[PDB]
Amino acid sequence: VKLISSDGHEFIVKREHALTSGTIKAMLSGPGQFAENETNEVNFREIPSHVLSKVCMYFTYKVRYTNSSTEIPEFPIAPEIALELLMAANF
Amino acid sequence: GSLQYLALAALIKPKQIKPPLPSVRKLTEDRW
Amino acid sequence: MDVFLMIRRHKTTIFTDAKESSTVFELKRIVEGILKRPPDEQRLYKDDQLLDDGKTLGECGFTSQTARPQAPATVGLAFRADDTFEALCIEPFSSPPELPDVMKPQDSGSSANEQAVQ
Repeated sequence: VKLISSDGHEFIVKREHALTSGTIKAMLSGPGQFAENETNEVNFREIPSHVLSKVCMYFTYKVRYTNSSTEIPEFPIAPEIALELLMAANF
Repeated sequence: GSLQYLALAALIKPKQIKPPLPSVRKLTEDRW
Repeated sequence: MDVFLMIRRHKTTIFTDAKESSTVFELKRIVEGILKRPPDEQRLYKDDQLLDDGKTLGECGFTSQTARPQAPATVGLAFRADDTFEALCIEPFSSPPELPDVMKPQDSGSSANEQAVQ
């Protein structure tokens, strides 16, 4: 999984975590057609690398958290930047 | 969709929403 | 036990999920199978210091507390190329960690690398 942000920043995600992420209902079914090519090179528009990084980290965390890391508490609600991501709405 | 629900399960922020400021990359704090 | 790191080649960040028993050389081999670049020319810089290919992540300070699933340890990947001065741009031994000025006067998040936008 190769993510591409508006800043031209590429993010390579390990398939090990990607598989688990795919199990969760993501915005992959949002657009009209999400062909195999789109699943390889995912280009996002109006989405900065900075905010995308937090999303990727949260996904990575969630993958482990809902797997073998459910012993710890939920993500620390310290940085109030999650609502900023919710501003996208279609995510 | 996904993040729409995951965001609430990440941080419960009851702050104001306003169009993102082009100066940086974050939503402004006002109302609309 | 688990080690979460991020090999950042400036514009290309590769999430690496390895273990404390994994060596630095192994990381390069992983990058090789992704970017198709020889490990010989690969330079991994963590904490602005060069990692040892013959050393394991545990000896390189890749503790699970530093390398968390919520915030992986960002390692700089400099690719040595002839004539290409791009390498110097990704070398912390010459160029400081790239950080946007607009994303500078902010606070810290819940872990390393994470920032809190005011």
